[PDB]
Amino acid sequence: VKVKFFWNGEEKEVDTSKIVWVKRAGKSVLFIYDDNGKNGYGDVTEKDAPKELLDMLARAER
Amino acid sequence: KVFGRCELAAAMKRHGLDNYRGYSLGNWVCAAKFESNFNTQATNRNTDGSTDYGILQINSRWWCNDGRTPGSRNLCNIPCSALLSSDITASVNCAKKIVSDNGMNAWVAWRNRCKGTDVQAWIRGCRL
Repeated sequence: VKVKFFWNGEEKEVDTSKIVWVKRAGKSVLFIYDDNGKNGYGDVTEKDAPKELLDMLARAER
Repeated sequence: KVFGRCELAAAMKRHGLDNYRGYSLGNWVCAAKFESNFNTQATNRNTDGSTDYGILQINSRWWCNDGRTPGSRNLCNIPCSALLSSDITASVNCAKKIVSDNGMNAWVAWRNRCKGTDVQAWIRGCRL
């Protein structure tokens, strides 16, 4: 599944299979992904988040 | 300050990183090696406009304020310059927040160079 989000004004898409770290911040979900062997960053609102990403956050939150 | 390997190990142990969130001391040492080469003053711009700071290369988007990163959350409530000190306290405390919501997967150097390896090798020979 893709996570569609804007980052530096510009439209990004990241596969959830590349996400390695997830955190809730208010009404947003922060995530780090493997970007061809470097860290990439993003965020999306919890209401816009694909359920696959919400699943990752739920697993992290125990 | 450029720490020696065992010098850093001892400092990280005193700061409570050994087994912090289940990560044994060598994980932290190994991550510092590959993030910063043990140099507290290391800084590196990310292509997205953020910058990474200090011995653990902590990023300015979420953790610290550098004054020039859009959308800064400053979750560690510190200037990024605090992460460059010879005293590792600010970096350790910020690292603990990063891992307390998860793990060391936040660090590219840890994923790429440390995970799955004999990380206790990084603390062998050290007086701890």
